[PDB]
Amino acid sequence: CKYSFKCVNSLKEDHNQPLFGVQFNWHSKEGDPLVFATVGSNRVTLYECHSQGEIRLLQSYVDADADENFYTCAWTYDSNTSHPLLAVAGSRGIIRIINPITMQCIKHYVGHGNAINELKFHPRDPNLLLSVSKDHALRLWNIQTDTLVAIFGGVEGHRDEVLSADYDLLGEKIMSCGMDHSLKLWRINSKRMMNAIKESYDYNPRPFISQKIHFPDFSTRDIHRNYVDCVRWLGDLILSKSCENAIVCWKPGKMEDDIDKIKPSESNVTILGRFDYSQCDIWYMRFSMDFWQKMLALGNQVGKLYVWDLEVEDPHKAKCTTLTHHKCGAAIRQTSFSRDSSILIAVCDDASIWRWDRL
Amino acid sequence: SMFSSNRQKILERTEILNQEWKQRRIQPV
Ligand SMILES: CS(=O)(=O)c1ccc(-c2cnc(NCc3ccco3)n3cnnc23)cc1
Repeated sequence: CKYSFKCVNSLKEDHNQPLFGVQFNWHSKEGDPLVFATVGSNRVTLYECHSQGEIRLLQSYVDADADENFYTCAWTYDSNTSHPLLAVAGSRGIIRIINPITMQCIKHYVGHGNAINELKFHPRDPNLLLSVSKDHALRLWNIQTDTLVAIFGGVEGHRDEVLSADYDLLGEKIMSCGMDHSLKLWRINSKRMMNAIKESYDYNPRPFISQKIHFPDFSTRDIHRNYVDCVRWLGDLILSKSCENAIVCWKPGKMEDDIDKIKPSESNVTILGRFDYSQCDIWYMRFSMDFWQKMLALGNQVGKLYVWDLEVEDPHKAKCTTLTHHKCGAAIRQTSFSRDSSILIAVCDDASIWRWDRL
Repeated sequence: SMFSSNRQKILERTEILNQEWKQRRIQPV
């Protein structure tokens, strides 16, 4: 591995509520300051990473509803004006698009009949927002035309609350997972989906008719024996986790089966490896990757930060020196790498933020 | 190998996104 990091700073947010999400803005241009967002309680807080471990508070957003509990945030930009944007959501089930420059709410989306666990923006189209809910469904929105493009759920949709989802690298497909122990593939490069996406860009005030996607392109309940709270693509492979204190690397179908040739009926699944760690068997503990997918990071319920080198084939030999600090004891809900992998931020259940600079 | 080829797919595809990001000039926060 050889990846080393030093803890250069930490701070605590005065609300003292758990911090459930952290995301670096990967849209900032090279040389611009490194900025990340933290979410917890009814707060969205922006910070700037400066020299000598300085974490400079930029602005704070306070949701008028004191009972709102943000679980996730995601960065985008306005395709017309090149202006940065931030989506936030949680407990209330409302998507809020905040202007990060003014820290004011631009617009919101109501629709999910329950809480939102994850928000992800399409890797190519910055207007395609994917929300994942406790309502058993995933929703795809066009935030430029304010249309609900598709609702992924129904007859062969998730049976329980959806916990996480991720787009592949080029955004041709989505892999979702939840409480129902399943992992479902949803192709968005299908002619039906591409057309729905085209139709949402054409919509201008009869309201827009969202596609109801009742059927996935693959479904498996044979990777994990309990909830699947985190999923991300690793090339054509999948990285997913449950309570088994391991992140599992797998692929739909048999060993030689190409991801784009698998049938929705595909019965088989090939487990390829495992990333073992400890004291992370509780729910809502997300893992992250850096932009180049060279590094893998997960925090545990006791303040430890596991980091793996993905360019090392053996998932045992891949483990890098686990990151610890004697004052970091709370649960690490989520981590975020800066776009250039030089900074790694971890947020905790005690409202603390930790900064790990690469050596 | 399964790894070698999966890593090249990641390389090629993250490069596509990196080239698209290089073209952009997103306004600083
Ligand atoms: C203070 S506590 O009582 O320990 C406590 C602990 C954890 C949560 C909590 C955190 N994150 C998400 N969603 C994000 C998410 C989805 C998959 C992974 O991460 N949630 C949704 N529903 N509850 C939560 C709330 C309260």
